[PDB]
Amino acid sequence: EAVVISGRKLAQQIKQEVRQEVEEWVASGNKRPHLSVILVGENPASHSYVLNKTRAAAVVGINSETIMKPASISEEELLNLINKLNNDDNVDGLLVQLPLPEHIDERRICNAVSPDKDVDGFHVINVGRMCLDQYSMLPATPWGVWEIIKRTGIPTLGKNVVVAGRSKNVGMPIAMLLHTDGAHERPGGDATVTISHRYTPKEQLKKHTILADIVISAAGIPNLITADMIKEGAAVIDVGINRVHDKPKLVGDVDFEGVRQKAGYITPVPGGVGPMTVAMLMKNTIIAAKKVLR
Amino acid sequence: EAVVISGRKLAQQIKQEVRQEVEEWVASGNKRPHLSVILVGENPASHSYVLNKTRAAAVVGINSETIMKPASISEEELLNLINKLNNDDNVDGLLVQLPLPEHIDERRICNAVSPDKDVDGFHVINVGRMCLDQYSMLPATPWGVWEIIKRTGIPTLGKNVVVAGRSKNVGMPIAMLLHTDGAHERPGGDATVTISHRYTPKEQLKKHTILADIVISAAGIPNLITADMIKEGAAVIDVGINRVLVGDVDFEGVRQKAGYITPVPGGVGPMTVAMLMKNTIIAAKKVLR
Ligand SMILES: O=C(c1ccc2c(c1)CS(=O)(=O)N2)N1CCc2[nH]c(-c3ccccc3)nc(=O)c2C1
Ligand SMILES: O=C(c1ccc2c(c1)CS(=O)(=O)N2)N1CCc2[nH]c(-c3ccccc3)nc(=O)c2C1
Repeated sequence: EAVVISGRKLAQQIKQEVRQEVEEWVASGNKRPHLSVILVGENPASHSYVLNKTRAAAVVGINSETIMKPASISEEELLNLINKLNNDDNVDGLLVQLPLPEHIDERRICNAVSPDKDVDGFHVINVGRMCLDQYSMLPATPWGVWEIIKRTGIPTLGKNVVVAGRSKNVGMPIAMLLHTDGAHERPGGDATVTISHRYTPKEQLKKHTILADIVISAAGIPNLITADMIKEGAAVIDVGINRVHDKPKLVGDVDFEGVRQKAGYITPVPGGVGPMTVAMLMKNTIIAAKKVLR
Repeated sequence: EAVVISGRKLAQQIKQEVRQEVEEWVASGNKRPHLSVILVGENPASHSYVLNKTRAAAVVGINSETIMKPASISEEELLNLINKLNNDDNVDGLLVQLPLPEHIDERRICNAVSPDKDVDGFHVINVGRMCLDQYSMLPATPWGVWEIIKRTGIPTLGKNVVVAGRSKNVGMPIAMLLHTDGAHERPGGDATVTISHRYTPKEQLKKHTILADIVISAAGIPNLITADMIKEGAAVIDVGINRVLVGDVDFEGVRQKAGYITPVPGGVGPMTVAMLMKNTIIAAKKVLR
């Protein structure tokens, strides 16, 4: 059957690296790295997610704090907090949990965060830089995905890859990473990439997946990817994080049970990509702390 | 056989639209738009392209000066020159012709042009905005390809598109425009897009192209696309400009299988220049920032 890849395990490794790198940075007598998180309102998943990131920083020896605010808050307000933090030399990374309330403009918030602290890599300059294959604060989930692939020894160069979904902070950067030149400042995957989305016809999607050596799903649609869609031996990465009921639980976009018996590798949900996301956040924070980039 | 779309005719159309918009704009009492072009060294094609640009400016009533310089220029000189132009409130759009000499950092330059006068759309902020589907100054060849498609009337939503090439200023932006959400600030094609490049083996190219409702070729390789690669009836867009000058496609042959096709010369090339005029008037109007 399919090698199942543990994102839980892989992420724990990665955090171990980070722990050490931070240990080193402090023992050379640099300041201990500080991550600030802003959380607005009360989405319960959102809470869970900050909790995750607060733990991770604890584990790897990074100082954390979560500044909570009521959904009641205004855009101008939020910008002032963000402005406080950009100037607090104690804060190395600054991250704004999403989504924000509809009366706050996400893009403007994202570009408020100083790019040098932008551990989410959602600032316009980081996006620009990533799209031009330059060094940048890479976004965590796409970077996670790439780490899964690169650490499992799965090749990409020359290979056919489909990414379903095209969100600006997951699908598009994944596709950007995977298709680009291995030779540029920020190496990419040199794969041949297909972007699918909410207006791909299921038959046309399937027609592309069937040719795919790697299928990467970030649609947020259960049972989107079924074993009849997948070539034999293929690697299947599940970025989906879908909340259904059967008691209330969580699934990917892959038919795990089906696909597992056709695929050469697969990631579980839970315990695949989610934790890899939190791991790369820790990577970006140490990087931010070392003032490496701009 | 296959309808040959006239790049020349469409570029005429767009140029006419810009001429009118410029006249109204001047007639309302605004400054007549000015575009400066920096030329460096003495590349034959560079010189020809710069002239193609200033020609189109005059045709649509935009003022232009093509400032031509020696390869031997220092990079810091150039940055100082650009800062002049960035600062001259008389310049609305400034574009640096490429390629520059191996001794100068394109990226440092491209990023030195004011985003607000960056008619080529190659400033990192313009690339960023574009990749986030925000309003932005679109790069001209990508926007040209798109206009050719929207104008000819070829649907894109749901459809299957393939793009050969991933250059940061042609192929990648094309692939960006075509796959993204029609609903966004800067709408996109809502197509299903495949990006191929130099590590795509012909086997794989063909395996994708044949399912392609629209194939867009921007690889810079004679004859790359042959009619067995194409699905009969499909739209084929030849963004190639290669000095043997012909395209990336096989014209005569492909022409019989394809539903639509674009020549070379007389295809995308002239459109690229048209869209630059569109961008210069947008610049002059200071809509964006
Ligand atoms: O913190 C986690 C996390 C950790 C572990 C884990 C999961 C998620 C799902 S799991 O596979 O059960 N295990 N994440 C990954 C998913 C995730 N997704 C979003 C989010 C919000 C809106 C839109 C798209 C993504 N914001 C976030 O901040 C996070 C953080
Ligand atoms: O100036 C033209 C142009 C206009 C019309 C036209 C052709 C070319 C070939 S044609 O079909 O004979 N008609 N272009 C389009 C191609 C083009 N290509 C490059 C360029 C820059 C660096 C490297 C390679 C090409 N720089 C440019 O600035 C332009 C502007």
